Amino acid sequence: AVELNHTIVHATDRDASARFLADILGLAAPKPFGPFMVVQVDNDVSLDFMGGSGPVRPQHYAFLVGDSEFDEIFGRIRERGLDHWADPGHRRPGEINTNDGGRGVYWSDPDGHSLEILTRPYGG
Amino acid sequence: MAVELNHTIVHATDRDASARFLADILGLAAPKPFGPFMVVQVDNDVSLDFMGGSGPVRPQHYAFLVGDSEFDEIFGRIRERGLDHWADPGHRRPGEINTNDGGRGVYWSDPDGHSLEILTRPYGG
Ligand SMILES: [Fe+2]
Ligand SMILES: [Fe+2]
Repeated sequence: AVELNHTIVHATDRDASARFLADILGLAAPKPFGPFMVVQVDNDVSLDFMGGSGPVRPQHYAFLVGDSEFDEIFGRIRERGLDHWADPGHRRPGEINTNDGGRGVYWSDPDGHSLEILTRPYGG
Repeated sequence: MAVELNHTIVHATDRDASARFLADILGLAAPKPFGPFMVVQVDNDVSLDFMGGSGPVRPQHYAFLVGDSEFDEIFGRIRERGLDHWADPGHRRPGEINTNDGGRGVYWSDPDGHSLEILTRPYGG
């Protein structure tokens, strides 16, 4: 009976970064809550975007998506012209990985947060 | 929607001590090594990958929804370790809990200063 419920994502432009993630992932538009702009995903966790007082240090947020959703999100990445890579080290641009019997790709948010989607989880 | 948060990296100086600290206090299974990370798993299919070698860590915030009984057990372990704790994210109200959303909640800090929090009733859901 222990779940991760939310975490804060620091941003330069709080509203733009929240809209960016929700748009690319195909989620509902974010909602204001306290000082945050909240992006909700399906396993009962939300990402609370907060505006930046200081240097934004990039974090890593990876999402398990359906096979069809993978194609749609990948299409939006190319549609916006976002650089992307097969690997967390960004040594293989313009490729996807096929780790763990699934498919996965990495890209960056407006502040350089490392974003990643995958279709089959490690282990599970 | 078919979109879930699957994992995120938790930066630490001492990867293993930070991982053991979170799993022990939260009452989770012992962490597992995965590449350079020590992974802590929670029940809604998200894993927290702790990585070592981050100098001064930039504090992040991780809040956990727990059952009513688990709240008492996790709060009991916080008190038993003698950890400072607060009702509010601003750490202005020490040694008390909040009752946000009709529930119960408390804040504390991990070995590197990450803002940790448990709550029993979420807004909306
Ligand atoms: Fe990842
Ligand atoms: Fe919180």
